[PDB]
Amino acid sequence: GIDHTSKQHKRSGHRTAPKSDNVYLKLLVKLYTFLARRTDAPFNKVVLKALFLSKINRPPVSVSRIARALKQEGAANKTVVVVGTVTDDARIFEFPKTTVAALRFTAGARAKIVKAGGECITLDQLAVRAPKGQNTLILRGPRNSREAVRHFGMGPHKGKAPRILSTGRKFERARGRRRSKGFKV
Amino acid sequence: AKSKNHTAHNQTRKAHRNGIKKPKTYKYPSLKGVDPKFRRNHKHALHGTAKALAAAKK
Amino acid sequence: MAHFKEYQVIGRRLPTESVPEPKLFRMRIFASNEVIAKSRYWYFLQKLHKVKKASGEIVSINQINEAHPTKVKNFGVWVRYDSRSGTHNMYKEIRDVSRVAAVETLYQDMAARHRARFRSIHILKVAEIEKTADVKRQYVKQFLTKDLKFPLPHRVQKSTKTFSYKRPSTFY
Amino acid sequence: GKSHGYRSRTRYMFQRDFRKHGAVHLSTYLKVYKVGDIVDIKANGSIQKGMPHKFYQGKTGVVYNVTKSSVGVIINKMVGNRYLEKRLNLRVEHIKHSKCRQEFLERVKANAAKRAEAKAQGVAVQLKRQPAQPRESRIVSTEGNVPQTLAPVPYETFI
Amino acid sequence: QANNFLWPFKLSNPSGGWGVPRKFKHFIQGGSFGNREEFINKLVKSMN
RNA sequence: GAAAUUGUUGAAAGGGAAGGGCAUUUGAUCAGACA
RNA sequence: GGAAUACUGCCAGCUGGGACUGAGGACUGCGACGUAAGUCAAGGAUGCUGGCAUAAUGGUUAUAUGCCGCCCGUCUUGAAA
RNA sequence: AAAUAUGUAAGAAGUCCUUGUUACUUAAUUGAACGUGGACAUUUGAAUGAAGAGCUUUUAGUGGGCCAUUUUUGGUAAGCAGAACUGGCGAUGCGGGAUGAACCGAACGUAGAGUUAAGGUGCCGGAAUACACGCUCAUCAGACACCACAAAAGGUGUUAG
RNA sequence: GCCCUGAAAAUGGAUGGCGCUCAAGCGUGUUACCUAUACUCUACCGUCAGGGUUGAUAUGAUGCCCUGACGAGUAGGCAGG
RNA sequence: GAGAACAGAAAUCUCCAGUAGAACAAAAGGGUAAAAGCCCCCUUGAUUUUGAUUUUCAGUGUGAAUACAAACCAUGAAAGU
RNA sequence: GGUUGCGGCCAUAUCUACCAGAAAGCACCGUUUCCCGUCCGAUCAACUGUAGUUAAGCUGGUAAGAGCCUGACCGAGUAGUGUAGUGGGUGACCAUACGCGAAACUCAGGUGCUGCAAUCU
Ligand SMILES: [Mg+2]
Ligand SMILES: [Mg+2]
Ligand SMILES: [Mg+2]
Ligand SMILES: [Mg+2]
Ligand SMILES: [Mg+2]
Ligand SMILES: [Mg+2]
Ligand SMILES: [Mg+2]
Ligand SMILES: [Mg+2]
Ligand SMILES: [Mg+2]
Ligand SMILES: [Mg+2]
Ligand SMILES: [Mg+2]
Ligand SMILES: [Mg+2]
Ligand SMILES: [Mg+2]
Ligand SMILES: [Mg+2]
Ligand SMILES: [Mg+2]
Ligand SMILES: [Mg+2]
Ligand SMILES: [Mg+2]
Ligand SMILES: [Mg+2]
Ligand SMILES: [Mg+2]
Ligand SMILES: [Mg+2]
Ligand SMILES: [Mg+2]
Ligand SMILES: [Mg+2]
Ligand SMILES: [Mg+2]
Ligand SMILES: [Mg+2]
Ligand SMILES: [Mg+2]
Ligand SMILES: [Mg+2]
Ligand SMILES: [Mg+2]
Ligand SMILES: [Mg+2]
Ligand SMILES: [Mg+2]
Ligand SMILES: [Mg+2]
Ligand SMILES: [Mg+2]
Ligand SMILES: [Mg+2]
Ligand SMILES: [Mg+2]
Ligand SMILES: [Mg+2]
Ligand SMILES: [Mg+2]
Ligand SMILES: [Mg+2]
Ligand SMILES: [Mg+2]
Ligand SMILES: [Mg+2]
Ligand SMILES: [Mg+2]
Ligand SMILES: [Mg+2]
Ligand SMILES: [Mg+2]
Ligand SMILES: [Mg+2]
Ligand SMILES: [Mg+2]
Ligand SMILES: [Mg+2]
Ligand SMILES: [Mg+2]
Ligand SMILES: [Mg+2]
Ligand SMILES: [Mg+2]
Ligand SMILES: [Mg+2]
Ligand SMILES: [Mg+2]
Ligand SMILES: [Mg+2]
Ligand SMILES: [Mg+2]
Ligand SMILES: [Mg+2]
Ligand SMILES: [Mg+2]
Ligand SMILES: [Mg+2]
Ligand SMILES: [Mg+2]
Ligand SMILES: [Mg+2]
Ligand SMILES: [Mg+2]
Ligand SMILES: [Mg+2]
Ligand SMILES: [Mg+2]
Ligand SMILES: [Mg+2]
Ligand SMILES: [Mg+2]
Ligand SMILES: [Mg+2]
Ligand SMILES: [Mg+2]
Ligand SMILES: [Mg+2]
Ligand SMILES: [Mg+2]
Ligand SMILES: [Mg+2]
Repeated sequence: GIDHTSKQHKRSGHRTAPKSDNVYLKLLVKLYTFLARRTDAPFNKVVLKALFLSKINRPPVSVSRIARALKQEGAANKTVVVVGTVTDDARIFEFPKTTVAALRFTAGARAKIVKAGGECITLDQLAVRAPKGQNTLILRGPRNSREAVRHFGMGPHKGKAPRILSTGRKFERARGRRRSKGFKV
Repeated sequence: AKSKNHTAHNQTRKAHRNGIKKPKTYKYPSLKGVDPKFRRNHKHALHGTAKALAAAKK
Repeated sequence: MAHFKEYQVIGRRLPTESVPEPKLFRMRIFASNEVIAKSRYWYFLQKLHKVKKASGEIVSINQINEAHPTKVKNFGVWVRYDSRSGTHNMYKEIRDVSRVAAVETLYQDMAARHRARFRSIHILKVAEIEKTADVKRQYVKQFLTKDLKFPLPHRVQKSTKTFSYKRPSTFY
Repeated sequence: GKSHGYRSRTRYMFQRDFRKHGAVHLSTYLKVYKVGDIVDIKANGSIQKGMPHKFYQGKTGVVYNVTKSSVGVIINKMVGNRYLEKRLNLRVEHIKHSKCRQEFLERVKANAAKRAEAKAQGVAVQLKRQPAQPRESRIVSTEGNVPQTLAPVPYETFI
Repeated sequence: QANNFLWPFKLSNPSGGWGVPRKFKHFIQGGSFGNREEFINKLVKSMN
């Protein structure tokens, strides 16, 4: 026998193809594992993983978040990749030119980008254009802006938001939520 | 029906499956519980040198 | 403990700044190998001096070979031993042809007559009884008489087959 | 019933050291503490205010606060399978600077030296510590020192 | 580096046998464990 | 027109239960492969 | 005085008997021997000869024989109980 | 005043120089805190290891435990009652202790060859009716840990002191 | 020290049995020998892991090829059937 | 301990010695000598605001406690408390 | 070197008995108008530095002194202890193996070191 020092037959714990079942996504994966295996280029390697990512690890990148990244010093001509969908943001009043490459473009986002004379590339087109990912700027959206993570870590003095359905006063705002009713959290 | 009362038996076995996680360390720890007179001043101190360093890139 | 060799073991008190060249002490040691023999050395040295192996060093280990390995000699043996209920000093005389032989059968004898395992014995001195008539123990004096001759009555030959066709004879 | 008050079981621990009772000598108060300083913790039973609880006796921590008559020390207490951060408001009579780092600091200040003092010569440094190595060959002499030969001793009683 | 590069050696049981009738005592007491100094080579060679 | 359970015929084994595992002798029975 | 021998150790010294295994399926590597051409025991068995072509070998089955084998389900610290 | 246990430290989040910020603080641009600018790289600061490290969410079963060595309380005691640390059994077969939950050995995919462990080798039963030195003769001998008990006290039986 | 007295209980009975007395008993030494699901080497199954390979013009890209380690299991979880 | 009318074992007066052998409400254990004990002087901080922290811990609550911040005061020559 | 004021470590500074102390300084010491405190100008307050004294304080030295401090293969590798065994023993307990290791004892040595400021044959 063997004094094992570590749990046996452990799975690596990382996705390895998408759990998604879409052909096209399956094809883009085909492109990039090829590209990853044969180009020693970091970008293709990161891109391949993001493809496997489930919906929650793929938060939307907005078109305003886009415009801001372009305002980085020396970044205004880069083409931005977003392995996910791109949404529109009425709140910005002046969107730049550039080229965004992403999986989905909402109707309004595509509009706004094209209106400023930008261009909307799919990842496979992005590939042919920059097989080593030259001049690419990768953007991710906010994962912990989900509503779910509000409730993560619920406990005393954690200050983190109840799992509650109806709300307003007389919904969990008395005993243990204020000094005058028993105590506070 | 009396029964067992207390034992620590087996408890450090369990404690060791998933750690005794070391204590976790950070550059810049929280000023939590620090003297308010200090902290008040320190703020203005910082606000200042900030202003000074924007003043270096005018 | 086994089939013994006899060793000179020399050791000394790890040197110091203020005391380099410490005194050097020797033991003869009866043991089966030099590993047991160095162990034994430290075992007795910490019974006599302030040392322990940790703070001391072995200097030399050498096997002492028997002077005249085919001369019958009368050994007197002194021993210290632990019985079940208290400890005890002894003198035996053993007749054999080497000190190493002799210590082999001492150990056997202590074990068999007094049930003393090897841990519980201390050899004090082993020394050749020079002139006879200093031989004390009669189970040895016996063998020193002039023109000694004795028969070996009732011979048992060891059979090699399970069956025999004779009826044996213990003649001799 | 059982008893488990704050200072329970501390009979000897907060006791005072033989022939060392009374006023605390003044150097205890002249000593100075800065944030980041590493202190050792030891309750002075003569000083009831600002006392560490027994568990923190003999513990070393880092100052995180300096107030009028106290320092705030933060210790990692391990409750369960894990450490939590604990913050202690101790009066200065229960704290002393640790020497747990003096050998490190002495080591570094000195490592800067023979590092420059080597470079500015012609490299070849070697300044990691190494464990006790086995000792080397050597030749012990007999001159003035022939081996004394001891045997084991008989059994005797003296009583 | 040199020594960690080697996987641990995987020896068979000794071919001669262990010397000794009971292993889990010290070499010095007729058993097999402990420092047995240069007598290590005889063992390993029977196990290699 | 199953099973429990029964009659008959055939084959076999049985010194205070029977049934089971690994293995092979002996009997019965059988597939495949040769070309 | 000069040897021998035992004991312990070493040899990239030679050599006999016996057992189990023969995964892999063009080539590709590291070598060895040769003046060479070639050869080889060097990244996993081939060569030669015979017997049967069948219940011979094998499967199944029943029985016999050696060793072994408590009744499952459960609740229990603990069940063949 | 031990041993065993036990806190902290062994650097880039480091060491040194220069001299900004503030309402705190000093007699005091004094200090305190946070900095800007500058100097020194893997013998960059002990060992050994690392089938990597870190982090998040959600959920089962469980919440009668029992045992062994050691420490240990109550009890005359218990196959009794109760704690400490570890290792076990429970949840686990396999080899050994004839037998057996917990001892000893050793932890399990299907198999071949080899070697062993603990324990054995007269016959049951695989394996020396082996070698060697003593001892012991029992008109209830003795015969291997845990373990399946014996004591004070005696012997001019015998052995060595 | 071994042996003997001290030494009394209930069905007939247990160094495991037979039996053993210069032992097949007690103490101690030395060898050799027997044999575990363990150790070494090899094949095969599976699990985990790391590499390789979309180039058409034939057959699985969840595939194909190489390599290494690992395999006990109640309550219980998940997976592929 | 040594001394002083009534005065005695014990009244009140003095001096020497005195590491705490006392006292600090209370159980006990810590602690304390120009004090933490005894005598006196002046007092209400046993007050107002809302957080942090330690013990028990789920790192909830409660009890009790600790160090600060913002007030207003007490005392003292003052540092302070 | 002395001494004083303020000290730091807080007996190698303490304790018991005796002796010695130049010079300065400390001291004891004189007084009761004034602030101030008492049963008592003893303490405490003030005034003189004048009238007096090294007696005491203080400092130092002596002592097979008490105590205290330090050291040592002095005791002791003792006691105790972590680890090991199908070790001994009816038990109680005890050897052994790889380690860690005291306390009393005994013997020697020692008896304040020192910071800032002022002063002094
Ligand atoms: Mg929101
Ligand atoms: Mg009940
Ligand atoms: Mg019970
Ligand atoms: Mg319970
Ligand atoms: Mg000789
Ligand atoms: Mg209690
Ligand atoms: Mg005092
Ligand atoms: Mg208080
Ligand atoms: Mg061999
Ligand atoms: Mg063999
Ligand atoms: Mg052989
Ligand atoms: Mg055995
Ligand atoms: Mg081999
Ligand atoms: Mg019909
Ligand atoms: Mg069969
Ligand atoms: Mg083949
Ligand atoms: Mg093949
Ligand atoms: Mg035919
Ligand atoms: Mg056929
Ligand atoms: Mg045929
Ligand atoms: Mg049939
Ligand atoms: Mg059958
Ligand atoms: Mg059976
Ligand atoms: Mg049931
Ligand atoms: Mg029951
Ligand atoms: Mg440690
Ligand atoms: Mg390291
Ligand atoms: Mg390593
Ligand atoms: Mg790794
Ligand atoms: Mg859960
Ligand atoms: Mg749960
Ligand atoms: Mg409960
Ligand atoms: Mg539950
Ligand atoms: Mg156990
Ligand atoms: Mg259960
Ligand atoms: Mg098991
Ligand atoms: Mg069995
Ligand atoms: Mg038995
Ligand atoms: Mg064991
Ligand atoms: Mg039988
Ligand atoms: Mg046999
Ligand atoms: Mg033989
Ligand atoms: Mg026993
Ligand atoms: Mg007796
Ligand atoms: Mg007798
Ligand atoms: Mg018997
Ligand atoms: Mg038998
Ligand atoms: Mg025997
Ligand atoms: Mg197998
Ligand atoms: Mg499994
Ligand atoms: Mg009290
Ligand atoms: Mg005072
Ligand atoms: Mg109140
Ligand atoms: Mg509370
Ligand atoms: Mg309470
Ligand atoms: Mg004068
Ligand atoms: Mg008056
Ligand atoms: Mg006066
Ligand atoms: Mg006055
Ligand atoms: Mg005088
Ligand atoms: Mg004075
Ligand atoms: Mg003295
Ligand atoms: Mg003892
Ligand atoms: Mg011990
Ligand atoms: Mg034992
Ligand atoms: Mg001992």
